[PDB]
Amino acid sequence: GVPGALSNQPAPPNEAPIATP
Amino acid sequence: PGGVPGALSNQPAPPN
Amino acid sequence: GGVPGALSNQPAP
Amino acid sequence: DHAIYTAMGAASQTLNQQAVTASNLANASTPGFRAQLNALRAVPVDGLSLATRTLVTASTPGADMTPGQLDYTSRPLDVALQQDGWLVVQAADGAEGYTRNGNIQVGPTGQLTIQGHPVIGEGGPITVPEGSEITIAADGTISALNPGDPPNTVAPVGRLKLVKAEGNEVQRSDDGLFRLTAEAQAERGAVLAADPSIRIMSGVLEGSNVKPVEAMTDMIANARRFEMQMKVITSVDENEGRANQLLS
Amino acid sequence: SSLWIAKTGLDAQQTNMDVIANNLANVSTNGFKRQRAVFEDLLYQTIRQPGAQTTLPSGLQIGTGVRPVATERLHSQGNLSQTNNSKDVAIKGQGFFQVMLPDGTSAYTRDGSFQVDQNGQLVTAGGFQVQPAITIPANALSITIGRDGVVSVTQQGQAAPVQVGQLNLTTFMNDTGLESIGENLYIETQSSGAPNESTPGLNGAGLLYQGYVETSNVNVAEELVNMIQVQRAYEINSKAVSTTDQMLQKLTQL
Amino acid sequence: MISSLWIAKTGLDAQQTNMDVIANNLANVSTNGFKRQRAVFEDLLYQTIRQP
Amino acid sequence: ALLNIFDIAGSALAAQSKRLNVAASNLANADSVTGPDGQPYRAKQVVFQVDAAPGQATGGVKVASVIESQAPEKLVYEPGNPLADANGYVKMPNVDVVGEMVNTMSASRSYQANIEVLNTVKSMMLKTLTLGQ
Amino acid sequence: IESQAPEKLVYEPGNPLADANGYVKMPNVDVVGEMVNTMSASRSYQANIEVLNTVKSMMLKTLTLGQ
Repeated sequence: GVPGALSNQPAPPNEAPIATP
Repeated sequence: PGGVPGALSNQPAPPN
Repeated sequence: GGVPGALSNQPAP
Repeated sequence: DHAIYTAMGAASQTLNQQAVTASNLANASTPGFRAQLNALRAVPVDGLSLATRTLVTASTPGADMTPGQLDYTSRPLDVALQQDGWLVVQAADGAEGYTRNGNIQVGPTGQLTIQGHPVIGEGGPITVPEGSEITIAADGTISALNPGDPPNTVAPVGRLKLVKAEGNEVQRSDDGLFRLTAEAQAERGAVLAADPSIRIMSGVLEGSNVKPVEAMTDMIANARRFEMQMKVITSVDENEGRANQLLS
Repeated sequence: SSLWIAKTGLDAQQTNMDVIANNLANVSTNGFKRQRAVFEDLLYQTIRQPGAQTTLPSGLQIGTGVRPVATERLHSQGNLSQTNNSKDVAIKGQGFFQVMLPDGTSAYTRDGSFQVDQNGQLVTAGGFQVQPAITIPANALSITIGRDGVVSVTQQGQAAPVQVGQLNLTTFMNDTGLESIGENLYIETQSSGAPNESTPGLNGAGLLYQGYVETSNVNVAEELVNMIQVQRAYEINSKAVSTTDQMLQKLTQL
Repeated sequence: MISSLWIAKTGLDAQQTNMDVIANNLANVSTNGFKRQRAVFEDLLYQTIRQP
Repeated sequence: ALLNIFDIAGSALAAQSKRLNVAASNLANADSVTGPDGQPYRAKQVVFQVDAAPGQATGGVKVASVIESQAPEKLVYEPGNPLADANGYVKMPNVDVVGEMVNTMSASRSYQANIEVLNTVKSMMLKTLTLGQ
Repeated sequence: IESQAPEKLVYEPGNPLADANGYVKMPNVDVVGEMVNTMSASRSYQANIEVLNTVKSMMLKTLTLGQ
């Protein structure tokens, strides 16, 4: 939850589209 | 399989 | 007491 | 070990002086503004046995009463006072305040305001008839002419309360209005009567009186003094370390 | 810190710069009242009160900055320019033409450049109708807008003009309190309430000069001097920002 | 604050008023029974600096 | 986990980094007309809260969320733009320039001050451990 | 205890947190004072550590009194 905690799950990929799909 | 670091991978580009 | 020391483990457990 | 505190006091009061100067500079365009003076007082610490430590305290000793430059605006309601003259308004807390802002405005109901504060005239706040054209004379007299009605129907309505007070008799309140000091209040009374010797010019607005040269010199001086105090702090900080870590 | 004070100073001068740019952009607009920005310092902070009183009155009293309170428009009569178009009228005095907006609320304007729509009807350049309305027949050889707002039409093969309507002007008790809708329109506020309709020439309403347009009130040299002083004050405030940064940087590098 | 600007602004305004009056006088040469206007310019209040 | 001073100063560093990132993103998007969806960019703000883990005693700084500023969006008359409304005013972001530079400077000086605090504490930390041996 | 100093007033009547007149209240922290306090606390701490170290050395030497 808090930024800097520990979780057993990898974060989702960081996608940044230029146009709305 | 990490890619290019720094400038190229931190610019908004359309996926291919 | 009310104030934890600087050299103490994070009060947040 | 306590010279660090003397230098820290000097640096903090330099920051306070810089804050005062920056606040003065931010109001270079404020109509009818009086700059806040700044002075570093020295407080000598009493005690035993050899008096060596003297600290610094920033202070603001009143304000600057030098008039600024008058902008000529072709409007009858913008007025400028004589040197060391003050317009009287009813303060925010039902009290009396003095100001230089001659930007008199009118409302739909016809009452005169300055910055929203109603102006005080001979018999309590001045009220002008609704929707009239207003002219201010050179001695505070106010004339009102109804729009479209024989210009032979122009008649005076009241007189502004113009007072005379110097910097020693005037102290700035927290709401931006100037008031009498207690020592001046004891001599000149709670309320100052109108001074008939003050001329007022209609159609000119008085600006601020901040001096750019003094402000720039003060900023340079504050920067250099702060650097010197930081050097003193650093010099004291190394010595104490060595001393304790070694003589243990 | 001094950073916020000087940033407020910079924001005020930019505001003043925007006001001056708006005034200079509307030089050629018909019936424009120049905007003048005034500033007020915010609450003064008292840190320690002056003591009981030679010497100087001790006491640290620190200010906060500068804020813009309200920008006021100077309601002074502009000049008249001759456009032979008979639909244009200029106002000699404090009066505003009343107009219906498409939503149905009433605004007030001074730009006297009018036209006629497809079905008669006197409208502004934006097409809004000018109330109380004037319908014009399609045999109008010549239209005359009188001094008292009378709109008379000359008909073909007749000897007398035909009266249509009176251009009623709205007069306010406080003109400077009107809110600017934008496109050459003013809307009444609580500081400019009680819109008093009147025939021009009566109850202080201004007269109408037909065939003339009112020029903008913007004086040119005053704005240039304002820009010079604004630029210099902006530079001074930037110098203050630079000075505070330098000092805090020394403190950190200690 | 700058001062010398707010004095030269009044100078410019006075000259502008004079030029407007002159233009009005010149434009009305053909009017029957017109009377020339002359604008009288005359200075503002002086500030007095203490002389110990 | 972290020592209390370490946690406080590291939280300060992270909060200042977030504020600097928000300022940089605002300064980059100062002239943006549209986003990825067709809505104007809105200047972001970061709100600092005190992470008072104990009752009112001390605590570092946390950032609850990045809020979107509520200021009149700048209107520029460009009727030819597809994003112009009925009246034709395209919406430009409300990012002020001076405020963001001041924010960048202030965030940098707070970051450096917290760094200096950590550097100062560090020597005392390492010298504490010599007490036993 | 809460430090006695006027709360730093900031004019930002656009921030969601504000006052009646838009006077945001910010803490009265004097940065120079806090930095000097941190340095002083560190130095006093180190001095006390030296005191403890030399005292332990003396206790050991006292334990080696006659031997």
